[PDB]
Amino acid sequence: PQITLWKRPLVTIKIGGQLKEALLDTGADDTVLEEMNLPGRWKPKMIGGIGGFIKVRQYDQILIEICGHKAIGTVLVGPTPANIIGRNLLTQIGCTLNF
Amino acid sequence: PQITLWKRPLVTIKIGGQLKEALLDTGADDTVLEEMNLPGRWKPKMIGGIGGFIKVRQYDQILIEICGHKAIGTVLVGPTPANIIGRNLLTQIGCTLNF
Repeated sequence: PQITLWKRPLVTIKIGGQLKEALLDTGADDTVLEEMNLPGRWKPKMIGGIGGFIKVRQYDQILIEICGHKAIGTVLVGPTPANIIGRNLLTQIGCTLNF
Repeated sequence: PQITLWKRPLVTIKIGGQLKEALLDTGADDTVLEEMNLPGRWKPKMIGGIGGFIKVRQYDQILIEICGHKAIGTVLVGPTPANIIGRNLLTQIGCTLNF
């Protein structure tokens, strides 16, 4: 639905059968989740931002329910402080910015 | 107005009399701009994210026009890869998320 931004935009997500809290982030190209165990094969790949680069594992065709809406895409797993839902997934659930 | 997220949400901003490109980021609590010169006094303060922490300078009561909408608030200046418009300012222009 609609979400103001006075507080961190946190939502409930279901992935790999577990429930977690994730941040809807328009400033992230990709989706990166904390340490957890996922399906098939993966590859290295690195992501950057404020400070330095961190190593992540890339998983494709991963199902994920955000705030109750179905979606399938690429998910990254590495040493991140928080769960980040990027634009790759924010598009599937038709998430847009408005002002 | 409305903005999809298939591409990085970039907008035109006017601050300190100069024109710059900035990213509207719902995943950022604060607003951090690249190296530039601003008004009054400032203080250290540090911000974190993916990788490591970076040093920034804090400036308050700074005017800033985003996509053409007026706003005044705190702006950070440091070694950042991009210009980031955080929730402190995204609220003033009434920016919300929708899906």
